Amino acid sequence: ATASSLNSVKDSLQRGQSTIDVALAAGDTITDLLTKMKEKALAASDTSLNTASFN
Amino acid sequence: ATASSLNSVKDSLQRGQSTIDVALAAGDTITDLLTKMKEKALAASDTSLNTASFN
Repeated sequence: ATASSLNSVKDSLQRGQSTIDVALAAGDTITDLLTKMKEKALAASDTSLNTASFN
Repeated sequence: ATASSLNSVKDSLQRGQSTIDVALAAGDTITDLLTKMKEKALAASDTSLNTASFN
């Protein structure tokens, strides 16, 4: 009964790994977007741009 | 007469053996359903399941 009981534990573990995989797949996009936002704020910090490039 | 009386005793013992056999034949099914019920309770305990899987 214990040996047959372990299959649900294995299923829950694979389900948790799949959920973490989806989380990392979203985190890749979130990280590249944060990097592009840092690049935009860094370029915008400069005072040599005119108003149009700032907007 | 005492020797002849024992045939009824053997009949009662065989009757009890048959009744216990029927009880064990039902207990096989009862234990199997109990094991599957334990597996369902294990799967239901997980917090990562959606409402339809729990239902």
